[PDB]
Amino acid sequence: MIRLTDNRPIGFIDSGVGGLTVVKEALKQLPNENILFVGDTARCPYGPRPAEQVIQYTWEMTDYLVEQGIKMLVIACNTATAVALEEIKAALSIPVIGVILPGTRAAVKKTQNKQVGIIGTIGTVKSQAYEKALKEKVPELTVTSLACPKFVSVVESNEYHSSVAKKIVAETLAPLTTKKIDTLILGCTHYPLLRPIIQNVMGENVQLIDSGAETVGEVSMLLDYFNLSNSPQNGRTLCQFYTTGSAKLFEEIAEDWLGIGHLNVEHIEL
Amino acid sequence: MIRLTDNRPIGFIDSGVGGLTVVKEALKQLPNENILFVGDTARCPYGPRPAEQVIQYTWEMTDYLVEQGIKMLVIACNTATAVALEEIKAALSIPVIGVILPGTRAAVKKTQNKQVGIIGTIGTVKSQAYEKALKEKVPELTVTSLACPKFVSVVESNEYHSSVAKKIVAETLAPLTTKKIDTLILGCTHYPLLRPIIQNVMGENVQLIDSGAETVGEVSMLLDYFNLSNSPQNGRTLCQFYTTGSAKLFEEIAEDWLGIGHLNVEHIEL
Repeated sequence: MIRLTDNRPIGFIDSGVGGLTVVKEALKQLPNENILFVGDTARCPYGPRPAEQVIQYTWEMTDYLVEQGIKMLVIACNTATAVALEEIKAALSIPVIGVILPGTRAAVKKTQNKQVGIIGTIGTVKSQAYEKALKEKVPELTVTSLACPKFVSVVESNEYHSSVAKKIVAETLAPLTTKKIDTLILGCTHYPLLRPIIQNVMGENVQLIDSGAETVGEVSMLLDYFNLSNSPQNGRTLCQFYTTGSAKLFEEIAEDWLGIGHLNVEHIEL
Repeated sequence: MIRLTDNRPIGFIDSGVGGLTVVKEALKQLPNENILFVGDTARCPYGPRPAEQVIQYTWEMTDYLVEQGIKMLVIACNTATAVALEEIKAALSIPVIGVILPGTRAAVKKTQNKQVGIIGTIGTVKSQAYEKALKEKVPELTVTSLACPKFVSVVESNEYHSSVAKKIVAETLAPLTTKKIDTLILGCTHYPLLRPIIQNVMGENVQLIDSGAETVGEVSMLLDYFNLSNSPQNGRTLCQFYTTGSAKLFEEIAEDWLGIGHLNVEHIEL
């Protein structure tokens, strides 16, 4: 019946730059939606931090984007999703999405032999978040969780296509290549930049699940569910990035990863 | 974080028996969810009826299932979705899904040449609901909407595999086979029973979109979004059907279509 046209932007918050791959996926899947992104690089990383800190910082980014006018919020980083999602979703009047369940859901659907693997930071791996989510859905799954300590470093240093990269990924993932895993979740939003190498090392038979891409898939449905879609007549007119840290290092990374035109990046304070 | 186990059933309401294909899809995609279904055959069809009537009758089925304990509602018929969805979704505290947007979303994603077709009852076709939804998303689409007057009759008479069926479908769809359509929406929940014939007549290049199946896809996501999933430990323990009409004709049809064991069907009054 009554379809509303809402041109307000969709908000994305992240501890650092990993969330840029979620934005890249949103630009592609939701060509008509406006985007606002905040990366708290001045306080990154969030992993080693206490829950209280992470929640406070996540609320500061949330409050900031809500005041900027967002109609929906995407928490684009595993750490924040894990610790702040439920509290923020319950408190806000707008839809709030995380980056753990969508990927889990996708893996459960893609797996044929029930041999599922997930890679991410040691923090993500040790939290057992993916293993728990996977098994809460299909307990017969054999889940292999592997931390990849230097992957984030490679990507953030913009060397995700270098020889150092291929060596780091090959060695790190070696033990995973011998468990008959047919589905591997990229449990860190920095990882899509290493996808080609990861795919080559895992082999063509292994299906790679991009958590961010799957999260953007859910967003698409929620836009229809909540009647919050923008119209194609309007199209995307706004894409603004905010960082609490060096706006220069950010715009540098962002333009490389998104591989598109000039990006609007602004330094802010929270 | 905190995942709740909710074994309450998912409710499905429909004017007649077409909604059984949505239930069939739910049984397959959501093996751990309990199901409650109501078919108002005693007042079917809803199409030729005024909006006031359709809304009143849809509210009676809704009220009935809510009192039976549902945690989520699926309006499995185009007519009811078209006229009552928004009012009921806004009034209830539980999630409510319809069978028009999910299929539209799926078609927009599947189409390659932007030549989209949709078949359904003359009521559905004349409402222009699918055309509007499709073009509100991608205005460059060339949408061909075709009413298939006797399809419902064939399916409800349990002759969806007969010679009469193949003749009716072949003749009815003929004009559609010459428009370079690569995606066809089955805009009537009775139609999945005719899928094999429809596919053969359209050709292997045409992608068929099952609206109900896509709707069940959205349900899967909403269960995670709203933290309403049942656990695999519980599994599906309940599947009850209610009809305001002949429980005999119903159980007869239901068992044939679902092609499974004995079904629990009960005659009720609204």
